[PDB]
Amino acid sequence: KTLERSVSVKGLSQKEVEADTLILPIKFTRSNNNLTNLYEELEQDKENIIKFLKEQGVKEDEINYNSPNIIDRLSDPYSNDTQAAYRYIGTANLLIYTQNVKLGKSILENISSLAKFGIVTKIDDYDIEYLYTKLNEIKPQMIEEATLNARNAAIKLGKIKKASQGQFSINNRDKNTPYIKTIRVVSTIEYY
Repeated sequence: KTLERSVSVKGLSQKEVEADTLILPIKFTRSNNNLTNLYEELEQDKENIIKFLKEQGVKEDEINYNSPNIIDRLSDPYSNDTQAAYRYIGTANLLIYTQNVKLGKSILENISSLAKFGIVTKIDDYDIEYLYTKLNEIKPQMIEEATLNARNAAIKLGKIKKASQGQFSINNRDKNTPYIKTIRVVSTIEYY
């Protein structure tokens, strides 16, 4: 004959949420034969970048700044060699950390405007972070939802044989909407 029967159902919980944290590092660099002048040009770059960031809606207290990293190459432009350069190169980093995640898009689209001033910015897309830092806080209720959805398909009637739960996934909604995240989990329940 047959020795047992069971039914398995996958329940789905899916939610779009708004990222609550944007981390946006803006690197900029200068070279100079004179180190004091290198620092003066980086400081003017810094002031100009901050003024641009505030025009874009960033507040002072969202902008962090570590000491610039200077490299002494021991070079001189007077030297007639194929690799002559300025003695010093320095790189600085204005690190934006803000809950105002919807600003990122306009900062990135407009930061090219600072070429005016001779500013050379580098923004690495790999290091721009849009995070939903409440991710772990929300998982319990979405697991419960997915498990309840599974139970209701199963009703739609013995005990449970095996229950399991995938890992959560978290994806950008759109290519052009990185501040909205789509969170998903699937709970698999098997009943007799």
